[PDB]
Amino acid sequence: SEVPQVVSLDPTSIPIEYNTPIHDIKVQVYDIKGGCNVEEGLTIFLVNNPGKENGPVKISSKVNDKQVSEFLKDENMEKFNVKLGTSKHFYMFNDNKNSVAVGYVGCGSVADLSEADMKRVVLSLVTMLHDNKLSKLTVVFEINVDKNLFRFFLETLFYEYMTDERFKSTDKNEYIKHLGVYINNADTYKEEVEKARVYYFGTYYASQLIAAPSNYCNPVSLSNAAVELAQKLNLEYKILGVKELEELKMGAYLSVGKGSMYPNKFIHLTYKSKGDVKKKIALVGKGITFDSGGYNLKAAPGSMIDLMKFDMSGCAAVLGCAYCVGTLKPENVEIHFLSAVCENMVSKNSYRPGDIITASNGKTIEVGNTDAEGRLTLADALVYAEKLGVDYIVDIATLTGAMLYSLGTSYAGVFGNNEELINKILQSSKTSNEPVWWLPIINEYRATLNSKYADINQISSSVKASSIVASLFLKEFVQNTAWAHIDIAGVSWNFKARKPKGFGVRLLTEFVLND
Amino acid sequence: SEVPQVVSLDPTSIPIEYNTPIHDIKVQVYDIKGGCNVEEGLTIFLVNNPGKENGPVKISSKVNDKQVSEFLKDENMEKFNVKLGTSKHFYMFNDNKNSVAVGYVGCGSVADLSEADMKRVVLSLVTMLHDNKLSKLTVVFEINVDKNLFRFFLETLFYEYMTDERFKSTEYIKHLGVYINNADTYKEEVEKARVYYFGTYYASQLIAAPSNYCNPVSLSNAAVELAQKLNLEYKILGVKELEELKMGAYLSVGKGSMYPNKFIHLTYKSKGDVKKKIALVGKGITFDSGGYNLKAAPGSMIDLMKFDMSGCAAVLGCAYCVGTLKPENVEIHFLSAVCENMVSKNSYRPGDIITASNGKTIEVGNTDAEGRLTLADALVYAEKLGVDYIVDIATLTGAMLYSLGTSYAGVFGNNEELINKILQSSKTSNEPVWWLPIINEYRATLNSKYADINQISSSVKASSIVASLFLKEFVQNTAWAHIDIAGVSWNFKARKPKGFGVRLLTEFVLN
Amino acid sequence: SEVPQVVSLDPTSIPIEYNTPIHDIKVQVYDIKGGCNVEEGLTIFLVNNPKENGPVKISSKVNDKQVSEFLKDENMEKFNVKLGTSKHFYMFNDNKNSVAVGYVGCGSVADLSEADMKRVVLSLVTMLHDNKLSKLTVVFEINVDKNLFRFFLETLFYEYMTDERFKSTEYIKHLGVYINNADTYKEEVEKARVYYFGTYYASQLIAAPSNYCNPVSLSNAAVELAQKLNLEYKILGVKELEELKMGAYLSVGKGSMYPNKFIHLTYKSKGDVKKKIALVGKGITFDSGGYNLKAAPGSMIDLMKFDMSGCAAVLGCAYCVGTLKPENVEIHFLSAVCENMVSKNSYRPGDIITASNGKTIEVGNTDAEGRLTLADALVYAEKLGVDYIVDIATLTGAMLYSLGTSYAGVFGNNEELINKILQSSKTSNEPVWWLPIINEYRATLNSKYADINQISSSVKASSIVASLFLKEFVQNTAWAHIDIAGVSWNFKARKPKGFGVRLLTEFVLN
Ligand SMILES: Nc1cccc(C(=O)N[C@@H](C(=O)NO)c2ccc(-n3cccn3)cc2)c1
Ligand SMILES: Nc1cccc(C(=O)N[C@@H](C(=O)NO)c2ccc(-n3cccn3)cc2)c1
Ligand SMILES: Nc1cccc(C(=O)N[C@@H](C(=O)NO)c2ccc(-n3cccn3)cc2)c1
Ligand SMILES: [Zn+2]
Ligand SMILES: [Zn+2]
Ligand SMILES: [Zn+2]
Ligand SMILES: [Zn+2]
Ligand SMILES: [Zn+2]
Ligand SMILES: [Zn+2]
Repeated sequence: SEVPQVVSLDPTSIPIEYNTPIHDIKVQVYDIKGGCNVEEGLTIFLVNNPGKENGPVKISSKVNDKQVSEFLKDENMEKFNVKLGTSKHFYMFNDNKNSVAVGYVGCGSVADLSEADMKRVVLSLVTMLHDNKLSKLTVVFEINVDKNLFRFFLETLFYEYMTDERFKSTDKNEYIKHLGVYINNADTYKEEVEKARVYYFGTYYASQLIAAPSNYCNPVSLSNAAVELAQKLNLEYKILGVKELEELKMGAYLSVGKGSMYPNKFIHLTYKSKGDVKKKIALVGKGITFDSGGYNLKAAPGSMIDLMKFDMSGCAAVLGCAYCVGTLKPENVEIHFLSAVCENMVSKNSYRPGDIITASNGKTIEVGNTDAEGRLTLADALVYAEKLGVDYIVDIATLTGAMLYSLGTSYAGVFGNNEELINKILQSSKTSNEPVWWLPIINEYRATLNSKYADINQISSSVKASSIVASLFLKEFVQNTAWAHIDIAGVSWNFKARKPKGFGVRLLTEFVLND
Repeated sequence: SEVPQVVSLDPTSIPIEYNTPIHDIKVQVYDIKGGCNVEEGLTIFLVNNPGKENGPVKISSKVNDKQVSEFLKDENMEKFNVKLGTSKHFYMFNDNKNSVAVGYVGCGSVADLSEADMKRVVLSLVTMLHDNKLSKLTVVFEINVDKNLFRFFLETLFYEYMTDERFKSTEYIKHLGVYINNADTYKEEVEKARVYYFGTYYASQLIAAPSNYCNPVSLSNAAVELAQKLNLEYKILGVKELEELKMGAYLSVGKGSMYPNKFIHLTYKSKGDVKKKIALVGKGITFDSGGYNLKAAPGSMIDLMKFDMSGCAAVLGCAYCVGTLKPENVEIHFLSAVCENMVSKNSYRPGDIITASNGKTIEVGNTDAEGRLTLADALVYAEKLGVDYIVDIATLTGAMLYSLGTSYAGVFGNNEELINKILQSSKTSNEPVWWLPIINEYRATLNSKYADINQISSSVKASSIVASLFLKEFVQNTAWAHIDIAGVSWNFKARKPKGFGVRLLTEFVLN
Repeated sequence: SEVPQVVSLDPTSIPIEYNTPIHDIKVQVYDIKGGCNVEEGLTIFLVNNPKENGPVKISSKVNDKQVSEFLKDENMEKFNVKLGTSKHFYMFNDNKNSVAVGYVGCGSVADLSEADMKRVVLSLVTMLHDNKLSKLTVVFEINVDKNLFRFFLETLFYEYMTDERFKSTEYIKHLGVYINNADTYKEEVEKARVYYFGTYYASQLIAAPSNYCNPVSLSNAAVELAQKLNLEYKILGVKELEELKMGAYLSVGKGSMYPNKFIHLTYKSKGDVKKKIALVGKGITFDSGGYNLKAAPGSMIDLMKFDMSGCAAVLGCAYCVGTLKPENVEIHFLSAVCENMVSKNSYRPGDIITASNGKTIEVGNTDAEGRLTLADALVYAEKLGVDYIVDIATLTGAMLYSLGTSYAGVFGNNEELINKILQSSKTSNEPVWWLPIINEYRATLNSKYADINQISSSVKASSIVASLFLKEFVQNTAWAHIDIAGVSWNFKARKPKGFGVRLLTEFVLN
């Protein structure tokens, strides 16, 4: 579709980098039991010291170089400790009279690294990659990691190493071309390499969409990006416009976008396996391209209206999952990637606080607050999802700011109507190392959504547990299907690092794959 | 006339039910001095006990049933008391060996029940109707009530009994019996109560109706339909006509709305010599966002602001009653400058200087004080009609909640006699109103440096008075009274409108 | 009796000025008929034009040719009568003596209101403050009744007077009045002087900072005043207050370094008493709001020395009553005085306390301390067996949103008493508007654990809710309540009005 402009300078597409520097890195995996070769670039050892905290550095691996081995001997390394995050640079000449660069990153004293500890290690490693024109990196694992944590290492490395310069003009300014990995039982880890590279881009793709400003990323331009992505992955796609949405009676969703200059666009991507189907899955993401709050404008102190381009993070995660799925191509499964995309703006055309609107399932809704627009969009999307006749419906959304008060910035919350699906989401959490916590849908609060005139209240008057109340509202639009709700309002944006996380991509993909 | 839409799913008319289940209730009034008979349905005795606070229940009236009488002996009822709001249900077999349902509502210990108390009696009575599949209700009055309070009982019964389900997707009684002393005089109050009931309930339907349904176009269409179902003269002034009349203050407010301004002018004329011409003016803001002075502050309650046309709803509800009852020797003008206060590129700005139809220039200090601007141009219009009385009713100021609260509306004005008539009408209609002053000392704070007058005050925080001072500037030589119903229009506890003003304005017109 | 100190530099008494320069002003009142003489000082004509912003015209005959020439229509039409506008010129008279002549515009409306007359006086006083005059002469070319005339003199005296007790690093001696029917107005002159000081005495107490005016020193002041006027007096200390079981009032004062002090002054007539009145004044020397601290924007904690304006008004009334000495009445001047502070000893939000009438009270907001002190004061008052009880208090900030800064609110349980107040408002020219005690709001004060709530959680009609509360503490006596929170302090002029002295005095005398 054509993107409407106010001025000719208004951008008419989202800039997207497909071919990243990371994709050009050749990755080699070796077994430690054959010894380490130390040559060009930077060679880093991941070292810990179990039990003794801040203990001295010891190098276990055999180094196939007499000079370097002498340098890395215990007597020399004892002056350094393994405090998690610590790093050191070494400079020396090898057996062939060439200058080599060696070093280590401390992995603390705990034998089992959490997904957070791993991130801290990688961030230390990225520091060594930044402001250094290296042609090759070599990593030597002298720590115990399982296959999932190893993959997570690579993904995190690839993600943090990458730098988004899509909107830089006058302020720019060499990535490595080779990445060597030494690890015990290397043959058992090689399979994770390309999985990591695929999970990397799915996450980085979502990141680009979330980071892109609302004048670049609007409902028309975003849906366009989905079409382009589907075309590149040979996914079936359907983009529903206003005329189709009207006949489908999506009144709740249509109301939210009334005050926007950009018409509503409902994204429907489908991946179907070439084998007989055993499971049908619907993935629904909240896709508000900008959330101004509507007439309930985000004007209160700490409402953070400048962050509100983030409000399509759920849609981004789902599209990123679409990349991972359409690339890895899982068998015997059919997936629907769905998003009701629109923009919540203030206008003469906007919907009002107090308005009564009718969702596609016939339920009438009294809007008590226009800044609770996400559940309204999701309502019509959930009805759409169930109509597809699937086994699982999973939605992911930056729905409630209360999540920052419940689980904070590290853990997402999962709600649902089916315990087994919840457990499946939680298993996907562990294998993707994207932390999620199970929160209740307390039915005692349901009565507060009883409207005097409408079928149901959008919001509660009394209950301050908005994350739970919102889940109660969504559950009203899934009649008889296993359904889960993931709230990523707290974890989607990395506040200290000033960038998106692309949270949800790897989690949803593990869910699809391990089922 | 055609309602503009953004999407096809947008409503283009206000759903209105005219024939309610309350209209299907056959009402009979008997005199108690002949006996009560029971039989079918539920029979409720309104009882009290003068003197003793929680004194025993004593059924004094004669019951035309040996069984029911034996059950209603003093000794049997002695265990019950008459605490205001107390209710009980009884089961027994009458002389016909048929199961009958009997009970009572406690009417306290005071000989003269108050408006607030009578509503408490009714609500307790309505509770008995909501959870039971009854085909008939019988109410026996063993308390003293005058004709007005009796009518009030019926109105309040009818109002609280009726349930609005216009906006829901996913068994009323058919008979009402009333036993009462001096029944023949109370009989005429019945159909008057039915008329007062709907005028009130018509108003509430409009107010309760959300702002996507009730817009300046649909509301004015509803008024035309009402005018046509009665036979009042009607004319809806459009933007073009309003421009020719130079109603700039009124036109400014609606600038940011997707709905064109509609000025409602209804007229009732008696078929005889007119001795009094009256102009009723209702504030008709279908939705009040506040304009660029957006309602964002804690406690501004923006999601309620569909009620900001309660003044118009009150005026239309009165038009129905007047249209139905057809009073004599009067000519009534039902006026409302309807528009919507929205945020847009076309909206008017704080600081803007606008020109009223009487030529006075106005400096806008706050866009959320928009009611008095539409009223100003409506008052100019009303006085040009050459009337004897101008009365406006409006949800104008939030300060009312801090002055009089949620029960008592405030009345302002430039003529004591007119105020006295409004206060009198407040008594007989049982819609409480308290007289508040227009303090002229505060007028100096409406002096502008550039415009002829300021919209809002600089220093004074008594906005309900300051607003009254602003309104008075647009009535040069006609008795005028102002009724602020911003405090009383919405029943917060019940989460519904009161339809406040309909009965007051009708009592004012009739008498 | 002895005022406690934290440091030796802390004040131990309220400075009071009794003999003011106003008392040194010799006032003569002449009839306009016969013409006006202009010989010394300033002569101001009070002129109107019944049109708007119309020209100035002097109707009165001036027995001086030079001034007459200055006052001819051709000269005066250059000026206008816009309410409060003034001009004055210096010139020589027939005797070649320096005189000053001018006018104050009185607008275009024939009957001046109390607000209008104040703007006129303020324009008059402006000329007084920047001219070294020996004599002011005011010629009334407007119509004023006896009451408005006396009100003119009181307001003139009050605005003219400058309080300088707290300043560290030449009033006129003669006042002349030309007015039609001068004889009927002369008797109002000395009454004005009395009403002025009663108002000024009160203002002196309100303006006095909270470190000067504390529970102890304020009660000490009341005794000093009571002795000068030969009124009997009684100051109740904490021990008495404890034996009287005044828990509501004692609770509020718990966090203060200053012990609670209950002021009880009594005026008795030599003639057989036929009416007994008790006047109750809110006496909070400082109101920080307690643990419910006044910390919200616009809570104006720096004003809160005014929170004893009610007590000041009562004492101001006591001066007038003791001076004019009315007959056949016994008046009781009451005030439960204390301070509302934050401390380890303070009363907390939530506390349930017992008033002297046995009613348990759940404290929902420590800043609503006024009604608690008033509760035990009203209980004390009824025990005196009086016919009328009138309390006057800076009780609710909501008054600023109802009536504003000019009209005080009056509540009550007896229609005749309220009307007597409303009439006193008319004759004292201190504006008061009747407000309703809505019984339908009473149910919000039903405590879950106490007999009654201190405040309402829902209803925002604070003045009415507070009226319902106080109503619970008067069982069988005519009682009226005057909320002067909005009108007590003159914000524009940055000073007290001493509001209520003249109102209550007119109530006692008439
Ligand atoms: N009680 C009540 C009332 C109205 C809105 C909410 C609410 O949860 N609002 C959310 C919203 O705007 N959804 O569209 C909302 C608000 C803030 C964030 N946020 C996340 C990170 C930083 N801020 C996320 C979602 C709740
Ligand atoms: N001084 C000044 C400044 C700006 C607004 C007002 C003012 O009176 N605003 C009113 C308004 O919006 N009129 O259109 C207003 C405000 C609130 C309510 N309210 C009623 C129930 C709950 N709230 C009603 C009317 C006055
Ligand atoms: N419900 C409830 C809660 C908390 C305070 C009040 C209240 O009315 N408080 C009054 C008080 O502090 N009394 O001691 C009070 C009295 C006067 C003002 N005022 C402001 C400016 C001029 N005067 C403000 C508050 C009521
Ligand atoms: Zn929102
Ligand atoms: Zn949102
Ligand atoms: Zn408004
Ligand atoms: Zn309004
Ligand atoms: Zn206080
Ligand atoms: Zn106080």
